[PDB]
Amino acid sequence: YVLTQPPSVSVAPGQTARITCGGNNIGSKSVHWYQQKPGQAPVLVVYDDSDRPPGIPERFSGSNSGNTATLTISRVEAGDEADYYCQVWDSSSDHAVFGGGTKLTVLGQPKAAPSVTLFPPSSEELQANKATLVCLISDFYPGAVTVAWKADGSPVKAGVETTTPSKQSNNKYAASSYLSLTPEQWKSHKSYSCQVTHEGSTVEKTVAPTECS
Amino acid sequence: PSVFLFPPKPKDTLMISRTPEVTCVVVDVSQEDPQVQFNWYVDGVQVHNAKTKPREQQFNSTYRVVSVLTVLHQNWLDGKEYKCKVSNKGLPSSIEKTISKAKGQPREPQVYTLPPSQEEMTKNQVSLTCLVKGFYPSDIAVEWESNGQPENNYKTTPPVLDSDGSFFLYSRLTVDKSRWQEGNVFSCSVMHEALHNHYTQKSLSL
Amino acid sequence: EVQLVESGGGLVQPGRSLRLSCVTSGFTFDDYAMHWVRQSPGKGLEWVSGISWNTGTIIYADSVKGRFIISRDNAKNSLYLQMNSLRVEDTALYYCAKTRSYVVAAEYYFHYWGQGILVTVSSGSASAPTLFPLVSCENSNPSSTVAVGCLAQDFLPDSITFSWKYKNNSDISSTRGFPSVLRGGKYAATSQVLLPSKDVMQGTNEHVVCKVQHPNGNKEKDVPL
Repeated sequence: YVLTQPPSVSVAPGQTARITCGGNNIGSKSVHWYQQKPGQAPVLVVYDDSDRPPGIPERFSGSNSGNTATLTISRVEAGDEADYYCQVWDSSSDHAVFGGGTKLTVLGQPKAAPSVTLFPPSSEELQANKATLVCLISDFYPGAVTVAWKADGSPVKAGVETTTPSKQSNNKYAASSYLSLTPEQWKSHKSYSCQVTHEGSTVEKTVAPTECS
Repeated sequence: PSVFLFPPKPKDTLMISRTPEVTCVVVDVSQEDPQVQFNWYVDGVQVHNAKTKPREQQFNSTYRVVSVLTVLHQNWLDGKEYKCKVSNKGLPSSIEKTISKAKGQPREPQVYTLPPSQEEMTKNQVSLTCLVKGFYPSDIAVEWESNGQPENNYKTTPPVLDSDGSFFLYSRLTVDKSRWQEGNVFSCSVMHEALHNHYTQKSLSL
Repeated sequence: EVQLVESGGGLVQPGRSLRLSCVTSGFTFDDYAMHWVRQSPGKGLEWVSGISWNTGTIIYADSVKGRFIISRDNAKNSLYLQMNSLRVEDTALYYCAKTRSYVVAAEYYFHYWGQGILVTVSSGSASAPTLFPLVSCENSNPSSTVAVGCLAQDFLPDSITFSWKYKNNSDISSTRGFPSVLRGGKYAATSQVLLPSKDVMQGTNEHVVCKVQHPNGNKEKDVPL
């Protein structure tokens, strides 16, 4: 089975955060929701579609019908800032499928534009018969960006390994995206591009295997 | 010798992890020889022997002949007739008994928690109520728990046959008002055949 | 109160094995199917295995079938996970879970989770990070001088605190730090330093310097200007 939930959801305090859990005929299954806070094990906030475990605040409501399950959080507060996962047991194959997870960023400060720079793998790496494209993304809020790699326009899926955004200390979030490819692959393409989408806005930088001769 | 056939515990039939049993017990044995016979007719199939082993829990002079029967959850929940054919060297003929679940279409119970009456707050121990109504059959199981721990200080009234043909009951938890004032969250957990997962619970707080 | 406590091991070389354990408390173990769910260091949860109350029904994840072996011990209120034929991809925080279902075929939901123990699968334990400089190109007029960046890789475990040095007193004491990434049996982390043009304020920037502070394995690489 496949579940699909938006990477992030930014809502200012007071507003209601509705997290969507997409699923093919998900209405025949009972969605469950877990809340995972940074460095803390996830907690069951909603189960069997709409039921809430003793203690979980009323503002946490579950919904599910047709092709969509929607977790709704009324009067969203800062303490509600964490990752929300929608899980469902696939009766057809005995497997528990979790969604990708959604980051409920309770808006506090203004949104910052991400600065991204792609650095070419240094000759030293090439010498070691390896090639790595390092895409650095910094100073962005909310702390959530989707980074994508593509060689000559066509998206490269294998070899990608991106880190999760981190606020570190400077308040603003940062991240890093890697593309560990073979030194030959690097030389067998006109240009490589790293595109980061920070909520609608897609910014991309291109690094070509050659510039002049 | 009088024979008494008893059903399995409501919890025992609802949760797959437990083993629901049917009990055939007897009182007042005739003075002669203990030649007894058992023929468990399970609405078609027959086990005959089962596990008729009278573990004589002798206290003073009492000790009866009990005969439990391991029951398959669904078989009980589908209305199979479990008969016990007890006999003995003294009785003129074998006395039989038959049990099954309360025949009728099951109805999902509706659970409502009720906070302490404002008049009761004058007292040191307020009581939390749990209304469980509109269910059928009567066989149900209600428990109370605070912070993931069962609360033993609670009683539950037997099922009253409402006008609607269904049943209803009340479970009363007795908690120190100090604890209730602290905003603790208590939960009324009910288990019943016609419930989604044979389970459901409602919380209370301040 | 219900508490699931896991033990198991930690760092291990691929191919090796590990046996995890989970001792439960606060509920009747015999009544609930326990499950193991891992969380890949940095992204999402992933269900691993599960076993019925009477051990009768055992189930595993496709990406685990054949390798991992889930077990339980009602008498000892314990749940196990024999991790055979480990692999680097298995590096994750393993969580123990308690479900809550009574019906024959229920759509399991993880009622209680443990704190989660960590298994790290990789070759070398403590590794000296190989430092490779990263360079972009000259810039100033069209946009901010991106200058250069330092890519520190081949270190394990983490515990890294990089520092860029200059020929003179580092006035603008700042550096664009970034998170470390989970690589094949090793870690990697870059550090970018934007440069506000080529202000040759006495000190001639012949080449920038990058140094990595890591317990066991100190290195310093030369970076251009």
